Amino acid sequence: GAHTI
Amino acid sequence: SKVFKSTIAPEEKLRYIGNHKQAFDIEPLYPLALFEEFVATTGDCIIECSGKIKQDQLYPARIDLQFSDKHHFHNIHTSIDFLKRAASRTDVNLNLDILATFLAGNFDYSKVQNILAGIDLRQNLGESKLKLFIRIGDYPAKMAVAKHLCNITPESEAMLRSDTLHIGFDFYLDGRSAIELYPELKKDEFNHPFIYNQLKTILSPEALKPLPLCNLFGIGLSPANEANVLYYHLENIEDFLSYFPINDTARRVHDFYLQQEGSRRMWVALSESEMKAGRINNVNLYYSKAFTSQNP
Ligand SMILES: CC(C)=CCC/C(C)=C/CSP(=O)(O)OP(=O)(O)O
Ligand SMILES: [Mg+2]
Repeated sequence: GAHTI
Repeated sequence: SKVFKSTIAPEEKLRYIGNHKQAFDIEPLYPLALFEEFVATTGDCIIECSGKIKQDQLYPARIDLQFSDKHHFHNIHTSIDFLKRAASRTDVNLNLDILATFLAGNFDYSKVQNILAGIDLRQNLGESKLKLFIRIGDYPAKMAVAKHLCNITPESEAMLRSDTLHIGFDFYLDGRSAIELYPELKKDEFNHPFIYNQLKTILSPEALKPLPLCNLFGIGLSPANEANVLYYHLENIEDFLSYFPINDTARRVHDFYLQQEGSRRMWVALSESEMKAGRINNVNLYYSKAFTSQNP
């Protein structure tokens, strides 16, 4: 769930 | 002794990293210990562990930390302090000029949306690198600077969106550096009908086949890449193997994370050529766990 807005 | 309180102990974050090190036979590489002492000092965050697979070789010393709060100035400055402490080793040299260009002037930290700091370490010192990611939104002057550092044509520059842009910086320990831009589309967008038939004019059906599994899709553009990198954000880790025929080396990483507590989402990254192949031999896999204090 990393790198998303 | 402590001033700030959390339901999360530093040991929980280090255990998640330690499970990864034990599973994939990671022995100490510089500056992994310095990175773990930095991890222990953070507040709420997501920790992402990754493996890069090239045929039968696994490179598993890949960890990113995503800050979950809004203290963007603080989080960028602590991350840079980590870069400068790593660079104090006399035979390590980091070229920070690309990041300096991006952050020059009166940088508007209220335009920052997301920050990550991370590592990808190798047995050869000079092939190891440190990482910083910054996502910005509606910031015309710095989106222009990022596009210029990335050295893409005016055609491609036109296809990037203006509302949000994820940007990565790589710093190799022998002084090489690179920027990467990750333009993206969410589920609601790559199912919008003007969007999809346009996707079919730049990407093969093989590249498009996994989109029903994803809620986010993107492409990595960087002077350092030998070809554009496709990024798929799957909603459900249990759907992965039905659509991605990975080799046995990659399967060892995925089979481990199918049974670790954490997020049920996952990233996979690979070139378009790999999506057209019968079997995937060159692929990155990413898994994560969230650390959020429960005290209101
Ligand atoms: C926002 C989008 C579309 C993608 C970002 C997601 C992501 C998993 C990024 C880091 S992959 P990267 O750090 O670029 O990996 P290497 O080149 O070091 O193999
Ligand atoms: Mg990259």
